[PDB]
Amino acid sequence: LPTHLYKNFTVQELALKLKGKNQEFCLTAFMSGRSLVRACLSDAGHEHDTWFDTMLGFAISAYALKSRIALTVEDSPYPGTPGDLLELQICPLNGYCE
Amino acid sequence: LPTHLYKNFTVQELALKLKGKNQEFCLTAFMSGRSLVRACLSDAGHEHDTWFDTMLGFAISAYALKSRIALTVEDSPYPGTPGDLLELQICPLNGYCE
Amino acid sequence: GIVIPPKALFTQQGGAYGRCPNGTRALTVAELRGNAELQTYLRQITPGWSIYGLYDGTYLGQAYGGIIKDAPPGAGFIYRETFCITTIYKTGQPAADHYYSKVTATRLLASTNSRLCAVFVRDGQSVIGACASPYEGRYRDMYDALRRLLYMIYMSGLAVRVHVSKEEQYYDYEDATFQTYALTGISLCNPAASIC
Amino acid sequence: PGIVIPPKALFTQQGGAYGRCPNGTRALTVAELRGNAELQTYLRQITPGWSIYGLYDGTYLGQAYGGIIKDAPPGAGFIYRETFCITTIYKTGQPAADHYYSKVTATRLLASTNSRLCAVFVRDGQSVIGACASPYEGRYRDMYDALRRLLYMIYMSGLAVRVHVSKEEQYYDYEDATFQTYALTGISLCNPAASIC
Amino acid sequence: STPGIVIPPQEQITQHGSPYGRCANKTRALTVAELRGSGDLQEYLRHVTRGWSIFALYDGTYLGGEYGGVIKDGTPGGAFDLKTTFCIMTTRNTGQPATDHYYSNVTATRLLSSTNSRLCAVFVRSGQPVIGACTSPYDGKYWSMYSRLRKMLYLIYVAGISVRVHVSKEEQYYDYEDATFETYALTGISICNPGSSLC
Amino acid sequence: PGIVIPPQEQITQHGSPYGRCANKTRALTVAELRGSGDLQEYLRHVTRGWSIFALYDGTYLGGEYGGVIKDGTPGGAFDLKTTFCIMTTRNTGQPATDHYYSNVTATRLLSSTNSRLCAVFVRSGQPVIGACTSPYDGKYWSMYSRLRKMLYLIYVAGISVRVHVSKEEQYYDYEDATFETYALTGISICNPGSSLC
Amino acid sequence: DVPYVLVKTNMVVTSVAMKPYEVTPTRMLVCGIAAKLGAAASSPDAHVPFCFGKDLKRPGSSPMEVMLRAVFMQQRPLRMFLGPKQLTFEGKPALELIRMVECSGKQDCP
Amino acid sequence: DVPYVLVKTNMVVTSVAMKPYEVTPTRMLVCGIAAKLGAAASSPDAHVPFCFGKDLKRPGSSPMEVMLRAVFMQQRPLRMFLGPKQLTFEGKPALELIRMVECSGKQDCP
Amino acid sequence: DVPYVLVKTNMVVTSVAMKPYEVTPTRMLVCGIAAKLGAAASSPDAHVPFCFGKDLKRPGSSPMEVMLRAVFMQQRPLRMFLGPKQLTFEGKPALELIRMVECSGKQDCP
Amino acid sequence: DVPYVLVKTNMVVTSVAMKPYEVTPTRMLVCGIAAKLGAAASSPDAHVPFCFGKDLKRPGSSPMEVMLRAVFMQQRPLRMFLGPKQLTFEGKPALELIRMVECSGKQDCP
Amino acid sequence: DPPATVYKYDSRPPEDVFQNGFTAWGNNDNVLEHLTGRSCQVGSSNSAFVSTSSSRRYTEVYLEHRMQEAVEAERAGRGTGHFIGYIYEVRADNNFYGAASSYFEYVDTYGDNAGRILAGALATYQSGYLAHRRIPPENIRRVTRVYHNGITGETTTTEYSNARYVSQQTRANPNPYTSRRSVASIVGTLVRMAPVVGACMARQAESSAMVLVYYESIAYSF
Amino acid sequence: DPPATVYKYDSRPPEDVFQNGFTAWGNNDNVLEHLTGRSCQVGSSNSAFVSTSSSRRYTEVYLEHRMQEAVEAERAGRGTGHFIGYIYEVRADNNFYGAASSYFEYVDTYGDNAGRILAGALATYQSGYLAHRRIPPENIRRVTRVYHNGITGETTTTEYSNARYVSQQTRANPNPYTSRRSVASIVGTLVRMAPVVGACMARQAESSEEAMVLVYYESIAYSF
Repeated sequence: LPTHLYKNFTVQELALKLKGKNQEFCLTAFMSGRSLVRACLSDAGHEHDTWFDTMLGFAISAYALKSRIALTVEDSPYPGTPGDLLELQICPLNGYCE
Repeated sequence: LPTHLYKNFTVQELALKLKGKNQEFCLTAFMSGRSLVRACLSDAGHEHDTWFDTMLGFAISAYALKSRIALTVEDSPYPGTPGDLLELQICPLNGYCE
Repeated sequence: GIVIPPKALFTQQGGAYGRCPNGTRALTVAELRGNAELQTYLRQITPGWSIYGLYDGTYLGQAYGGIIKDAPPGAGFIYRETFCITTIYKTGQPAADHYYSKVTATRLLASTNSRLCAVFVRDGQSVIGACASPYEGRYRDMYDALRRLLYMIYMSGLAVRVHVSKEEQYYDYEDATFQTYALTGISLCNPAASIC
Repeated sequence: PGIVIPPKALFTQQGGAYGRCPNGTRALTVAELRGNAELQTYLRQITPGWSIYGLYDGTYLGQAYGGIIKDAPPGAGFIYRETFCITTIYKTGQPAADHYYSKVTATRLLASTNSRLCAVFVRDGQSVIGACASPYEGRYRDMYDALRRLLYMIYMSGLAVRVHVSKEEQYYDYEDATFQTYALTGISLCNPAASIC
Repeated sequence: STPGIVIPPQEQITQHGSPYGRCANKTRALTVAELRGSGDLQEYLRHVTRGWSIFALYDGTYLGGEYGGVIKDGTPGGAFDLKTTFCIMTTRNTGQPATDHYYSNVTATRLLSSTNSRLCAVFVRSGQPVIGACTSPYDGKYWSMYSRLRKMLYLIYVAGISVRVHVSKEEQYYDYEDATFETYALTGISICNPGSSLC
Repeated sequence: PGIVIPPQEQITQHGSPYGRCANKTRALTVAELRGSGDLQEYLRHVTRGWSIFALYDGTYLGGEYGGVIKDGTPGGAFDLKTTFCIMTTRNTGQPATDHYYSNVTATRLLSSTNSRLCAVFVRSGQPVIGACTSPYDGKYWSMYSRLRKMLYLIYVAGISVRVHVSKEEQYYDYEDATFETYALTGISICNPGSSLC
Repeated sequence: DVPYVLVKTNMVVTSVAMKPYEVTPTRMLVCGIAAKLGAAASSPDAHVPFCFGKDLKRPGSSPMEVMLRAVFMQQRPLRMFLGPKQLTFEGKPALELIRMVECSGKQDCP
Repeated sequence: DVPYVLVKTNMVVTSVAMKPYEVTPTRMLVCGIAAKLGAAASSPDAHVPFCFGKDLKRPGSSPMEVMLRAVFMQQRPLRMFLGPKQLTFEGKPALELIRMVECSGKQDCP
Repeated sequence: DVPYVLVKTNMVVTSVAMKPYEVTPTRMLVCGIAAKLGAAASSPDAHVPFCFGKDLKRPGSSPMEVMLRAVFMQQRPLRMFLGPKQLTFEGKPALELIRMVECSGKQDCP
Repeated sequence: DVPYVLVKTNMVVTSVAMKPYEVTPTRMLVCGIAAKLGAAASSPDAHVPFCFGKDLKRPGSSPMEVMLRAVFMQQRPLRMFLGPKQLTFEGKPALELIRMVECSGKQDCP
Repeated sequence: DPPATVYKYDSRPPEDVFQNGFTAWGNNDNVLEHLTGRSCQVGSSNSAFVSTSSSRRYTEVYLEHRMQEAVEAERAGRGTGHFIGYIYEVRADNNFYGAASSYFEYVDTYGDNAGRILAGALATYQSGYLAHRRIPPENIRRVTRVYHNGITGETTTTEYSNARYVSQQTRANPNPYTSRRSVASIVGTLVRMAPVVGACMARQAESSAMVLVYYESIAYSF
Repeated sequence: DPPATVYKYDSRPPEDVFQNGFTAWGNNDNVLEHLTGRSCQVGSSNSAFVSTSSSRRYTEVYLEHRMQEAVEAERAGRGTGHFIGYIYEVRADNNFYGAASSYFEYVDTYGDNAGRILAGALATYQSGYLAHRRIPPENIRRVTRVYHNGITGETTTTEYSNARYVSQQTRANPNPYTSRRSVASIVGTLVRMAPVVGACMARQAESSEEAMVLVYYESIAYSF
């Protein structure tokens, strides 16, 4: 369950696909000279929560705005697999998160 | 019940009307030096017969052809009332009955 | 060449003194002479010294040697038995529609409790014969209507396209050089509307 | 020049605690209270002696002081226990007839917890009318999810529209408003060729 | 359009209209002039019609519902492509007595016929309609008279014979569109001399 | 170039009046009928009388006419009594395997009453594949609310993507299509050679 | 009655008539006068009275009625099959017309 | 069939016909050709084929049959209500005549 | 209503709208104005009013709503299937949009 | 928790965020950073963290979410009603945004 | 091809015809009015045409029936039984126009409602040819005199040639006769019955009342 | 009535503008390409127009938000917090054409599918006026220099008049600017966010004395 915080990265990739039975949206956060941060959100199980739809809309908005972002990523129980996106922040437009 | 045979008369009048409940057709036979011969035929007892329809069609044909006719009229039990038409003959076209 | 009525049409019990029963008419000498099969049947059924009547002749018995002798119309009607043929024949042909264009209705035929017939002519030559009756046939219900149009075209002389069914062949016209079938329809010629 | 006065009946019985007016209500203003003679009369009979009440842009002194409406900067009077709140929704009882305003632009947004999304429709730099929509209450509450998408777009683009309202419900969300506020029923983007605006 | 025409009463309209501009047998399409001349029908239609629905009339249209009830001019069958056509029943039992009504020196003109319904003629005098009279084998009190009347009517029509026509006012017919004459049940035709007892 | 012919089982059992094919169905075209021997033979077998039927851009003279297909105009024969309609959905029976198409842009949108949102994915100005999404029907109905957001974004901004489809359901929404159309299962805005693609 | 069926050729229907049938009320008689073309006025063939039965129970016109009307209107020469039965017409006997065929030419009608 | 009822004005019946009805044996077809006055010979309105049903179970002439014979004989201009149903006449389609009214003048027949 | 479905090609959505549905309270109308490219300003095709239903019981945006927003923003020529039903928009009638497809070229939008 | 509701004027939403709600799983937090226009970087009003609850059981966007997105995109000055309740955002406390109204001018926003 | 020879039945003897010829009743050259028989009625005879037939059989048939009528009249005690009929053999020229051809041209010019179906049917059946205004004695070639004694049934057929006849290689006009639209009221086609013969054909042969009926009223049975 | 006075926000000081004026990037006089911002992109800047606004409030609002960005950058440790913005008061003549007027004329000439709804919405909202090729120093009347210290929150506003200015009774062109149909591929209307400002209006003010983030207006106009 260890979570990691990332600041002033940009959304380079955004994908919405099927991962077996469940639906999954994944994003790639980029910062010059840093390794890419891959964070996913899955609708597993999932109980009636707008959480998946709300976070997807916010991630699309962050991609469409070409703005810098701040994100909290919980480590995946499986190594190599991208982490779970818990929090997402759109940094000041034309600016940076402090 | 006395019947009279008239020869070489022409159909001057032809009428089809209702006589109370029953349907009736009447004709007027004309000859220059003679009095008009009025004869009528009724559907009265011919509700299951085709007698009325056959005779009417023949009288219309005799009128349409403008030909001379021969007719057997049975006297009416009431004076002044037209007689009963029993027989009708269309004389030779452009000619006379002998 | 005249139309020969098939052997099967020959009435088993012929007409009494020229009065062929309703639906039958007196056989002719030319029709009997043209049917070899009927002449063969006639020799086996006709007894010794018997003389039979025909429309335009007489038939002599087997003691004479089966002689078909000519006579004027109705002369042979003086004898007890007259040779009659059933005017209706079930051909067994398909019920398909057959038509003849630019034909005029002429030469009418009518007999007691039977058919109203007409001969359809083109360029002074007989093309086909057509009959209708309210008493018998497949198209018997159509008679009441067809007779009204047939009367009109006969009266006017208007060129028509006659429609027939070869399902029933008629032998009402004696010594006919034309085939006679059941009347199914009449259509007045209209060259502008592609009719005749 | 003249501001909209909220009717006496809207005054919340148990007001907001330290500026926190309950959901569906907002703090009453000095200009709105000064414009309502009937509310001032009610206030004098309910207010006990030596009691101080809060307003959005002021304070109200008790009956012992003589019912004084004293001005203050926004939220200064929120330091006191009881704040004067007014219910933002009013059932006018007017006919449900359609009322429209042509060549108007959506400006000055308003939003509150478990209550309406409002906009001020402007023409030639002047406020024409106010229109609100909510998924929580009102007759046209089912229409909110759709109307908010078009309202957001016209607000973002600044596109001139014909705004449709129902005067069946009057809203008092905007404090000291020089415009009337009603329920949003429809929006139609101006098309002069199609006889719209 | 033209006033003074016979207006079929409100009870003649069918409960439901007709598709393909094909009014059911024993019924015909209502006209512009008939609807315009009928306050009863106009009020009935305004009451029952809903939406932006345009209905077909014989020679025009009826813009009902949200349109207000506007009657527009057209052409014969020019709006039969519409979903619904307004139809009126041609038969009406008047309740009037079986008394004899006659019209002298009349000629049969302008014939009318339709599927499973009456044969009609317009009886005229001095080039103007006097009365309309109809005969049918399918319906009416005088159905048995048809086979007889049709022979007399055909004869007088083709030869242009001046007659005395007899009608029964027990049944009124609305077969003719925009009729400047009333139409009743034909009961007799008389080819007679003036003042004759045969008339 | 050749067009996709909807198989015989797509034709509805009864035609449609007013040129209004029922929801989830659309009008059969001239080119589709001409390219289908199965439909032409089916129609010759079931059609009777001197009946002329409407197609999207022409007519089918059936019954006693022989089965003649005549050219027309879009909806030019919708005034006829019966219009030939084909069902847009077809359960292929094919496995749920992932099928993808790289460097494609969403173009030529399609939508209809109670049915699906469709797009034509192109590369080098030529159609590659058609993909559809819907909340009303199909195995992937739950994906619609999500896929519509991605599709709207990539469509308006003209974003080159890798599209994912399921061949379990084939659609015939597009008339005279020079491409096959399947169920949309994924949209990826990714870098070349990425695991996210 | 007459002993056998008579075949009269080149006959034109000069007059037509309708009258009731004495023995049967459900039937009537369609009568007429036939005349041989070119025959002498004194000859009996110049005036041949004929009748045929009509069923009043059956509606419509029989084939004989239809032909009679047409041949009378157009004065067409016929081959008439008359007798053996004799019916009453104008108080005098009239031969029963059982069959009639229109003349085609000199061959069938000499 | 045709989608809706056609109203053809100033039509003169040029030809009449009779034929059997294919689908029903207890009924027949009374057919004909109608022509619009003043119309071009090339125009389809110059020869409009039409048909109407006749009940063979019922004896006599129907109102449509009686009118047809009269208007054909006298060449009277008509208002014909044709369709939507199409029947077969001379191997080609013909519109069903459901109603016909004789022309009064230029008002009803323009 | 209009008798049959109209197919209007090369149509650009010039304006969009939202309004309630009079007959059903559980539904609403998504309306707009479409204009034919190259058409005269006087022509009725230069400002075609249209509407389509939206279920208020169901949350989210329907396929027709999503396409309308995209094609309106990008001014894309369309092939619209309008009618037969007519709805009310700005007090005047508007054809029901049942289906819409974006134009590919001259072949599907002439 | 702060003792009373704060009214901050001429505030611009500089950053927006989304995070889960610790005490309730059926709810989430829509957070952000508000800054007073022209205020000194050292001043506490230059950095005002705020949060508001969002019901995850209800589908769609709440009036506060819709306004927040619009006022953040367009950098519109606001009158923010913050507190008394305090929520967690980026490990630090954030005032609860209960109401927000856009600035009309210098009168309402001095 | 148009016929070079036309025939005409008449009661007039050759001593009158071979010297005078055939002259029309008036100057009414209306095609419909003649073919309807309206311009050939008693007290309305103003027709500009002389009725002839290209078919000799048609004129022979009419003579045959007029002969039978004389026998019928004798049996009715209205005549002697004696009959004399004449069939004139006439050479046709460009003054002779086809009756059927002239009728169909009139209908093609003034519309279908301007004619009568039976008027056209009759013109074709009669094989009629209309000679305008006059048939000169130079055109009449031969005559067939048919005498009949109704009492004995003896028929005497004698041929007579015309000395005034001019031999020419002329035939009937190949083009139809054209006239203005009829303004007169025409009810139907007037015909003489037994057999059906046109009013003009029958009345012109008659010489010192004839029963004329509308063909339309008898074409269909009642 | 056309405006006699137009305003322009810029980073360039008056000792530069009052002597050099404003010169357009190139000779691309295409109306649509400028209003969609295509002719104002980095490495694609060839527009023949100089963006100005008839509304001073619009230029004031943009300056105010550019000032707030400098404060935001300081808080993020990416700048000093200091900001200097200039609002130039320019006298308009027949060389100044209405942006909205020029756009709607282009759409009326080449059809609805030849334009973008948001490009027209933006031009109206910006109250834009396009000066063709150059704004000479003789037209530039005054300047409002706005200095801000992000650390103290002190705002200094100083006015400066131009000596090279020539006074005339002229106003903007009442007729729209007309150009040929755009053959270039235009996806959407390029805008700078927070607040939404046209690409040309924002890029022309920017001067090097971190690349500008431009997005399509169409992709953000509706919420996701």
